[PDB]
Formats: sequence, structure tokens, C-alpha cells
Amino acid sequence: ENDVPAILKEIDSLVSREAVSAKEVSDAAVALTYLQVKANRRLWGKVLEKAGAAQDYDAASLTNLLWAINTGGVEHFKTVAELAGPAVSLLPSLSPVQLSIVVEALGGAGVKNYELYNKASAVVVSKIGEFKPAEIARVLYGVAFGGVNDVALAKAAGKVFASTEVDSRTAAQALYALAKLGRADKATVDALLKSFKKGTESASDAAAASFALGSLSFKAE
Amino acid sequence: DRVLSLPAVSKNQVLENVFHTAPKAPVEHLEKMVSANSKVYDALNLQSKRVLIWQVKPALF
Repeated sequence: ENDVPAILKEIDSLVSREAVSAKEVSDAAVALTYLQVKANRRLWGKVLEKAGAAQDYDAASLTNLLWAINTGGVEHFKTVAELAGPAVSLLPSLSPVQLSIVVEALGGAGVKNYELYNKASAVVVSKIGEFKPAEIARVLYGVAFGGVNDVALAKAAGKVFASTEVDSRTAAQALYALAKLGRADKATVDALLKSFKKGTESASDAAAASFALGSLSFKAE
Repeated sequence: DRVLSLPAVSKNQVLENVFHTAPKAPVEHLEKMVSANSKVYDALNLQSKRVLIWQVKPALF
């Protein structure tokens, strides 16, 4: 009744057939993420092959695929960087949280797509109060790690981080993004360090805030 | 001159104006298209020993 290599072989046979659409690819990648399958690389490679091969894309399949690519820790630059086509073609059609996961996944891999980050920055500064601050930190992570030195998005994020109380993981993401940008604006950093008062639920996030406060050379907190 | 009342067109000329081209056998189409579709099978099947699918869309290991 609980056989996980059986479902691994059945989703291996799901993405080994010849006419797999994008939604089966998305759900297979999401099922591989939730199952923590880091030993088997060939199955992740089949999912990435069919992810690059698939052509039709709606919002939710693309964002579930990109979320799975982040969270699984899988990287293949050609497939992820060729997913900027479905991203930039569906950018008004993406929700705020969907735009956050798309720009976070395409920034964290290193895709150099200045149309995507410009048309994402215009959306974040056009609808700024409409976004949850974790989505603000996700787009800040993406535009920072996508090679765009965006002052406008950084300042419009810093005003929100002065205005809104944010989460610990959100603060760690914004610290990592501002350290990649190399800003050290104290009016944002000390506002983001009042969010490490609950404790940090993921020590990846405490480690990332450690590295960001070290590269920006602020404090031991 | 009895020979001038015989038909002047020889039996050779009849046999070379009637059977002018060597006709195409029907099994030639089968054997030629089979020897070429064997190459279509070899390159493009997913069960052949020499498939092109790993030389064309390599892998992702």
C-alpha cells in the first residue's frame, strides 16, 4: 500500500511516452519534489527533457514546474533558461504569487533575460501594495540573481519592508538579494532584522542571513 | 525476286520494336523500398540497435 519506487517507475513511464504535454511534466516534477528523489538523476533528467520539449503552457503548470525545479535543487541551464519563453509570453496572465515563483526560479538559476526582469519590475512597481512581501522578496531574489542592478525595485521593496512586518524566511531572502545587489541600505536591513525574533524555522535561512550580513558586513545579531 | 514479296521488316526488327525496353519487375519496388525502409527502421524506431535518438537528443543523466 505504501510503495514509493512503484510510483517512481510509473512516473518514469509517464514521462517516457512520446506525446507528453506540459501538465504531466509539471505534475511529475512536483511529485518528484514531494518525494525527495535526489538519488535518481535519470528520472529528473527525463522530466527536464520533456519539460524542454513541451510547447503549450498555462500559468499553473509553468509555476508548478519552476517551483519543483527550485525545491528539488535540480539544475539544467538550457531547459530552465528556455522556459523564459512561456514566462515572458504569460507574464500578465500570471498571478502575483505565480509571478513571484516564476521570477524567483528564473533568477535563482541564472537566466539572463532582461525582458523578463524589466517586465517583472514594471509589474512589481505598478502593483506594489497588491503583493504579499514574500512575493516581493522572491522577485527581489530573482532580479538580483538575474544580473539586473535594479535600484527602483530595491527601493520600492525597502519602503514595503519599512512598512510591513515580514517573515523570517522572507527577510532572509531579501537580505540575500540585497547582498547580491550589494546595497547595505541600513533603513532596509535593520527593518528586516526585526523579523528574526520568532526564531528561524529553516537554518538555510539563518545561514543565508548570516552570509548576507557578512558580505554586507553589518552585525552579529 | 521472290524475296521482294516477303515483308522487308525482319523478325529481328519486330522483336526489337515490340520489346523495346526491359520491363520493370513488380518485386523491384518491394526489394528497393524494403532495403531503404530498413534504414528508416534502423535510424528511427526506439528498438533498433543503432537508433539516432541518442545522437540527436542526447540524454540528461
